[PDB]
Amino acid sequence: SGFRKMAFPSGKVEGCMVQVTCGTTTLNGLWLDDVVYCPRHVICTSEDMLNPNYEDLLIRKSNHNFLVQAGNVQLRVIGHSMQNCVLKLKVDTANPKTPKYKFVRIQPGQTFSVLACYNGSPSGVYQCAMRPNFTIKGSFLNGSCGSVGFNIDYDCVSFCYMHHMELPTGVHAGTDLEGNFYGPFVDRQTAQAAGTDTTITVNVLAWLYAAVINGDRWFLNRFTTTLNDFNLVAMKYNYEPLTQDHVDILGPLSAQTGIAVLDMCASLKELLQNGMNGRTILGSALLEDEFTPFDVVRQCS
Amino acid sequence: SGFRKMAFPSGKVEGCMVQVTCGTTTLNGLWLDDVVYCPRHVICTSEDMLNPNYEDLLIRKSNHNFLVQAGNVQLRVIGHSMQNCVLKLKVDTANPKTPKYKFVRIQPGQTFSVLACYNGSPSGVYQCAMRPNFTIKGSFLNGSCGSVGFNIDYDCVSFCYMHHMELPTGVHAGTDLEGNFYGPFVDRQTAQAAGTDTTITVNVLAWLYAAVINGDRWFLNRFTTTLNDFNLVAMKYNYEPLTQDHVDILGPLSAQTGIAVLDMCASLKELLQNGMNGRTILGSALLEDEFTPFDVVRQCS
Ligand SMILES: *[C@H](O)[C@H](C[C@@H]1CCNC1=O)NC(=O)[C@H](CC1CCCCC1)NC(=O)OCc1ccccc1
Ligand SMILES: *[C@H](O)[C@H](C[C@@H]1CCNC1=O)NC(=O)[C@H](CC1CCCCC1)NC(=O)OCc1ccccc1
Repeated sequence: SGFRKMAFPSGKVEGCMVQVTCGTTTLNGLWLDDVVYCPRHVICTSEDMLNPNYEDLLIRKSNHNFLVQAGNVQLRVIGHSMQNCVLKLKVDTANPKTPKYKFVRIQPGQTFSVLACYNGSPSGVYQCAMRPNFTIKGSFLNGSCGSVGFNIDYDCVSFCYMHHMELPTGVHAGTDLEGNFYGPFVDRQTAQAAGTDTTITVNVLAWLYAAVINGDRWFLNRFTTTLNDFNLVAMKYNYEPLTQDHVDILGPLSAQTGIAVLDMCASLKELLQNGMNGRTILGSALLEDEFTPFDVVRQCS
Repeated sequence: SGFRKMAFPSGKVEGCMVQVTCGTTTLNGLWLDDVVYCPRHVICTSEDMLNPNYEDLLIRKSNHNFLVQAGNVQLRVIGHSMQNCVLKLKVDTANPKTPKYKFVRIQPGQTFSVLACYNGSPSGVYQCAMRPNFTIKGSFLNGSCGSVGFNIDYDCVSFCYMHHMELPTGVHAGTDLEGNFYGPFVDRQTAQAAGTDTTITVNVLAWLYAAVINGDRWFLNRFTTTLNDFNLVAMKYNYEPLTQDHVDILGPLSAQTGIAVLDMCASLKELLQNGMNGRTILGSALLEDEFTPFDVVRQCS
């Protein structure tokens, strides 16, 4: 028993992290087979990053402008190219630690593990959710760019996030591994800000099911609402509408606890209106929305 | 910026996890050089574990009663022995992934990362504190025994916890890697319960410093208390007394924020007496005590 915020074991991804240096800038790259993936803003000069033209900047580079270090051994770049906001560096050595992997673009509300790295060296691992406003609430310092987020599915590593920048509110923005930003953000230093967030309803409900599986029942009641009357409550408290798809995704947890989804919704409704009154749920005094139904199943059985 | 509950990267420890089978019981072992470490209760029968005599049980075993699998390749045991509550299995193959490592017995209040495993295979990683009552609030299912807790210090893995059992309140108890239980617990199925806990004061204060470094200042005030008058408040709210040693450990964080420890204590005092009034600190609506001063420094610079 017990319920903790859990990341995937990071070993398979640790073997892929390298350091990429271009001129004065250093950040992390992902070394998969004979290609290194990293943010394209590594080729930005400190002056020409208010509005850079990346196709010109890259045409003016050559393979010897890029220094790649796997551990201590230097990697020689034999080709370079750009795909959206990621730079791709062909190296002469295939990574012998390359796992089975996929590139996946995730939906808001999904979670992943982040392996924060500095200078090619993994520093720590933690779990993150893609917020509805396409930011993540990470923990990233200077030099963390190129750190990746990932999920694991029977030794296949699904990479889904590469880190590029911090927004003014302290939250973070980046791309999928094919270089497309999540959300409306762009890789130039301008006035882009995170939009207003909403709470991921299906995750809050999954977390309430984890609380039930772990013995916290004080918030249950006998009431049952309908979908339509619940979503009116969600709108008032800035929660994502509950869809039929979400109800069905919650099925296994509903079956394991014997509490129907719409029964669990009438408990959430009471919590939103009356608060917790000094009680906690799974060690928290607020409603938590960064556990997917999948995360709950994986940890509660 | 940002502050997240962060585990150490688990790769160095993943390469050490094996599966140990004795009769009908299966749990995880730690394969370091040519020795496998696991809980000694793996040799317990389901009937003779209300009060077992482990020296007799082990005398009645032979090397072929133990099955060790590293991945898929079976390991042959060429020796066995017992040290306190851990079993040690000599195998004929040294682990070629053996990192630089130490065995360390930690103090309450210290944190470590837990690599939860089932059947020798790492499942997830999370951070834990040794509570003052020598339990940990983990997340462990059947078959998790032998999962280890560890810290990393420049590629030297310091193992400090091996998992043995769940207590009635859902918290967890285990040993150091030399087989000595943390706390008063013993490895037989009896009526042992966790004692009353206390909050780790020095950690709460480190977490308040992390909040300041990250822009949460609404709880600061101009008051400054003394050590003696603070510890009277700690006693009333079930907090560990603040020692002079703790004050000095908080020095670097005090220096980085320019807020003296005894200044930060007068903010904690106000929070304990008046609560948060619907505000949060680093995304939490209660005071958090599972970040050491070291964890804060490592993540805030
Ligand atoms: C890459 O390593 C950093 C990571 C940032 C710095 C602190 N926390 C992070 O997540 N990325 C950058 O510094 C960005 C570089 C720009 C990105 C757009 C194209 C040109 C280059 N800038 C950035 O994140 O700006 C905000 C910021 C906040 C706090 C400290 C520094 C910068
Ligand atoms: C080993 O893999 C398990 C891990 C436990 C089970 C669920 N969560 C855990 O942390 N350990 C055990 O099952 C213990 C075995 C005993 C330990 C004392 C010596 C004889 C063998 N027992 C145990 O933890 O009992 C409590 C319990 C709670 C919930 C489910 C099962 C057991």
